[PDB]
Amino acid sequence: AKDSALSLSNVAGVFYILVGGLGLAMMVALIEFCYKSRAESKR
Amino acid sequence: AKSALSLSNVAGVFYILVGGLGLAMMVALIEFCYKSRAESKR
Amino acid sequence: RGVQMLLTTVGAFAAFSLMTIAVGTDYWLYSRGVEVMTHSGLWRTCCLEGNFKGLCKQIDHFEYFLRAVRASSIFPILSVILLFMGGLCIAASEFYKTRHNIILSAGIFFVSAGLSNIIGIIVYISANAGYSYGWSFYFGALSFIIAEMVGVLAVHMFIDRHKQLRA
Amino acid sequence: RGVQMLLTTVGAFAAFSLMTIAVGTDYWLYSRGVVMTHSGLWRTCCLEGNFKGLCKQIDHFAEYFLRAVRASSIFPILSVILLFMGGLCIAASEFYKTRHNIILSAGIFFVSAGLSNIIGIIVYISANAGYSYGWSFYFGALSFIIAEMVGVLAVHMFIDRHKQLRA
Amino acid sequence: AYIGVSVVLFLVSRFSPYEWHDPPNEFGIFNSLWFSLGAFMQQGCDISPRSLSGRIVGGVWWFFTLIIISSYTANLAAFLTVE
Amino acid sequence: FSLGAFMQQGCDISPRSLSGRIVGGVWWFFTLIIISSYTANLAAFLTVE
Amino acid sequence: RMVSPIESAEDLAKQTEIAYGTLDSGSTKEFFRRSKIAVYEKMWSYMKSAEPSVFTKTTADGVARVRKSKGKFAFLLESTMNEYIEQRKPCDTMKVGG
Amino acid sequence: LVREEVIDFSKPFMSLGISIMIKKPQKSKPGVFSFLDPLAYEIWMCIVF
Repeated sequence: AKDSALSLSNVAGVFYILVGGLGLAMMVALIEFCYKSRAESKR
Repeated sequence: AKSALSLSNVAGVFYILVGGLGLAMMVALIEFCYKSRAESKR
Repeated sequence: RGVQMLLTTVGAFAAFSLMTIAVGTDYWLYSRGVEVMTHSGLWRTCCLEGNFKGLCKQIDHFEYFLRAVRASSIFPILSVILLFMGGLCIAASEFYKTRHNIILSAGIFFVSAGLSNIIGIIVYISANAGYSYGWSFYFGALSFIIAEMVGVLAVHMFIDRHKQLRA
Repeated sequence: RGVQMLLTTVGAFAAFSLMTIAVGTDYWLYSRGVVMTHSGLWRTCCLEGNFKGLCKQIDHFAEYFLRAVRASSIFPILSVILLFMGGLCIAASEFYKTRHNIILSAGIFFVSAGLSNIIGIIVYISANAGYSYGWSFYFGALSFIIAEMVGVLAVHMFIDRHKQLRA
Repeated sequence: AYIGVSVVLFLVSRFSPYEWHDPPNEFGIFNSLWFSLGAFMQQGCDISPRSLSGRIVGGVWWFFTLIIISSYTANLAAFLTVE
Repeated sequence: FSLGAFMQQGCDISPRSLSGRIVGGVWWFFTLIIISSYTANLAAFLTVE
Repeated sequence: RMVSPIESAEDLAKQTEIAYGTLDSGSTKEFFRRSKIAVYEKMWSYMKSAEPSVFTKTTADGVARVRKSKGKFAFLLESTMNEYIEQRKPCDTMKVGG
Repeated sequence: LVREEVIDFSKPFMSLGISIMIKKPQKSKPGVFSFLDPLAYEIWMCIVF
């Protein structure tokens, strides 16, 4: 007649977002550090 | 001829939030006006 | 300092123009109606193809209160009006440079405009419940974002003026 | 300081070796296939039956992007490359003891290698989903953990060097 | 992900010497691990990052925690209802 | 501190030592699991009669 | 809750992601070629100019194509045969619409 | 009609027609960002606003 444990694939996107945010934070911190380093060198 | 939760299910809370923001601005501005009037008359 | 006035004026003009275009244009929603693919705005729905391509028809808007608010489009128009008043306050602040309360007023208007925008959107989508979104919808959203940013700028400028006056 | 450098070098070498072995070996997963086989990133080899010991290249071919990223194994190899670069930076730090940004570069390389290891693990598991895990998978995981610890050590060494310069 | 988040938070909070100029903040490796654990458990009251990068890390960790915990509760409810 | 942690109501103070932090973290995990189980079983009760 | 993409003839007519085909030579082919109803007009136009050809040699080939296409192919055939196949192993096909 | 012009047919003992056969819908592999599914896209956009 016509009459479960969710896996990593169900939540892979949030892992990707988290790792992307970690990379973005690293990039922002490094950019600020480089800018301050050049400013210090000039001064 | 012939799943997801829609915004219509939670529109009231958005209305409440925006009303509360307006009320907060109103209260802050009323206090500012009162204090400024007090300052002018002194 | 003058850079802040320039940014505030440019953002105010951008937000006002975006909101006016979004209210005036008809590319808010892409759907199927009169059957045929159509694009509809706040007032008119037009056919994107078929034998009636290019023809437009007034939307028939008739809870009663929700229908009335959606039909009148009171909140998008109020947002446009508030953006206009904020721009007027910014312009007037040039002539009256010692009246700081003008700048504050401008900020308030912009913030208020943004809030009005939100409500409009919430109404619009809700009224559709009882497809895709065109570039007028996103023009309105961008207008909201720019209005909030310009309001933040104007409030910052009021604060800076009063801090300079305090010293 | 000497103890810290020794630990950093040993940990960098350990992480690099573990990741290289995990990428090169073929014991990432145990599963039924062509009948009980062990497979790595590249090959599947039968561990029982008449064809025991016979290896076959894995037939890898939104969904297309995931399948391509899994087939290329870009992220595990990128992790190996980043670990190698961090090791090179650590080695070069000795020759140039006044350039303190080499330690920072090594720490950044190790942290980035750990992050790419995480991404590679997630991609591998997700691609497989579309059994049991062997010793090379856990070699990769241990490499990730050691890489993160060594990155912390390198950042601590950079901080200590700059504190000594300040005082 | 917990290990990676803690390490990256420590790195972005403490590496730069132009902020040390006592530590600039309370986010060492141990305090970063504590912050991440409390964030995942949704319990921390102790300290939050003040820099832009530390706040980016904290925000993405918070989003991850929210989604994961909601998923755990929802799937447990599904298990119990189905049984 | 333990009561506030279980009720998920923040905290005035948090432990700063390794051992105090072990105790706090394990208590937090216990609280998370128990509260989630309570909510899930209540939902199961209310869904199926 | 699993929802089928197709629920009627007009649903097939509107979309293009899912292809559909009939027997190369059979009553269905002539029915679609000779039809005079706008929906079947557009179906016939799509089917005749479909690259690669959507028609099949025999009904078994069409059923196999439906089964192996992962839901990207729909076979138009007699309702009785459709019902019969729907009730046979591996039980992976079903009849939609009227 | 062509057959009816040479033989005699009884009334239809079984009526049929042309119908559409499709593979039975099955569980789809979850999308990468399927964790946003519980709420509509408009809800997320309005949450950001």
